[PDB]
Amino acid sequence: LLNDEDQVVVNKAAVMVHQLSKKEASRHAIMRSPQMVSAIVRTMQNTNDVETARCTAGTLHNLSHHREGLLAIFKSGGIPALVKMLGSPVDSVLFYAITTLHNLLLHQEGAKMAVRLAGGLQKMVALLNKTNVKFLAITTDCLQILAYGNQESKLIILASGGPQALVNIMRTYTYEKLLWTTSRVLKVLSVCSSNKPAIVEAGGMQALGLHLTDPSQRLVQNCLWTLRNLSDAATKQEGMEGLLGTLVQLLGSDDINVVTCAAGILSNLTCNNYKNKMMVCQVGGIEALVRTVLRAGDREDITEPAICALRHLTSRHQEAEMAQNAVRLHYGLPVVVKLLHPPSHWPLIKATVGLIRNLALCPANHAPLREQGAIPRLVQLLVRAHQDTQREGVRMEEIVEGCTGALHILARDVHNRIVIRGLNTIPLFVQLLYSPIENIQRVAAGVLCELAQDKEAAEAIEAEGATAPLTELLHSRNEGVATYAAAVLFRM
Repeated sequence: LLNDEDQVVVNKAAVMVHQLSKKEASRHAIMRSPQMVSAIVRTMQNTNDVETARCTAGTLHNLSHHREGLLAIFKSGGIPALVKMLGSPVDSVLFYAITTLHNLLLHQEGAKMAVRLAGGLQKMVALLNKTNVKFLAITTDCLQILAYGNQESKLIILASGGPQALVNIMRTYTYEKLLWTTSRVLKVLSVCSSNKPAIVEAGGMQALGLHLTDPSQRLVQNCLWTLRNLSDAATKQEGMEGLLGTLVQLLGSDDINVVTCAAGILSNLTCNNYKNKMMVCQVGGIEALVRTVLRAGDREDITEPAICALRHLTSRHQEAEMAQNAVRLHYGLPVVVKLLHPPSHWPLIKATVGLIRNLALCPANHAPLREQGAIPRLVQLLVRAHQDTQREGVRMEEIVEGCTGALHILARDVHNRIVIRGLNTIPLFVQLLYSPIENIQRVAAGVLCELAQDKEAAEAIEAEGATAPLTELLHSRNEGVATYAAAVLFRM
């Protein structure tokens, strides 16, 4: 338990200091001695002898194993010193430094802010181009600790080139612990509005996709969570084929969170992306999603993104018609209509109406949608939704527009038109002509247009006083509205 020093540019002292840090008895003695630790800290902070640096950081390391050795290093200003040592060309020194910092980050209170202020973030990001996986695993974990729940750190990681460096790790290594820890950093960054497009631009979605068949469930799950965040309104990407095929396979996983994430990513990636729609359909996405909805029952965390994905797949791509038939052929129509009924909540109902609208584009779906009872439920939804508007989340105006839109397509069929008219919808449709919303005006005039091809209905529409609002609508700046209004006026 003796003296505590060195002078005269000799380093042998440290080479006696480390060798007793191992001894845990003299350890507690050292780390109760704030003068000793400062010398150690100052030494390596300045010393140009590699083996001295090695000896010093090593001692600091051993002290970091205890609550007081952390405090001591913390109070001696070891943190900025340790960050400095993240520049060392001795791999052995880098390792002690990042490890000690890691221990401080895990346990020592106030270490996170201290590391950030010392410039630890920028230094750690720069170290991501190293090649030792155990070293990288420690480094990425420090970044995870520092970035979590700290937007300021996230922006600094972005500014330092974090996204590309993390993505490169995911594309390069197979060491599970490193892949997992790196994916966790990406997950934390993926909710940042600035980091997200950067990660996508770096090829992050394709890189995470590489690991979706890994035996490690924690790795797979973190990749899926991150993917779901990134895939939300991303730029169109190339090389998505493998990812898309794997996501479809994962739909049949026995793991609920895997299934949920898979459906959500598929929904995100298919929205207004006809290439992705095509590819998903080609690997049997329709059958897989229908099976997913059926298995899900009333679990709306699964049905909502799955239904959305199905809605994307049944519209506006080369194989949309096939997908429309495929939903029926894989026994999907009854469950889709069912989702219009309680206990379904509004987002699901909104999505479900949209799907039905698309399914109705296929003539072979007209009769079975009628038979399954789609029309009266759509009408009831519409009636109640309109009443609510006339009195946050899903706006009832969206339900009004959606249901009327679905009915517009369903009204292509003569028997559907009979059902629709028999439910006293004409007065409502005529009233919707007065809507402030152009899209509501359009589908309202559209369904009236379909109905007006039958002479008896045309008279009913006229009797409802539709001539006047339709005349006003001839001058709609919305061309679709004007065109439908003219068509009804003609048929009357």
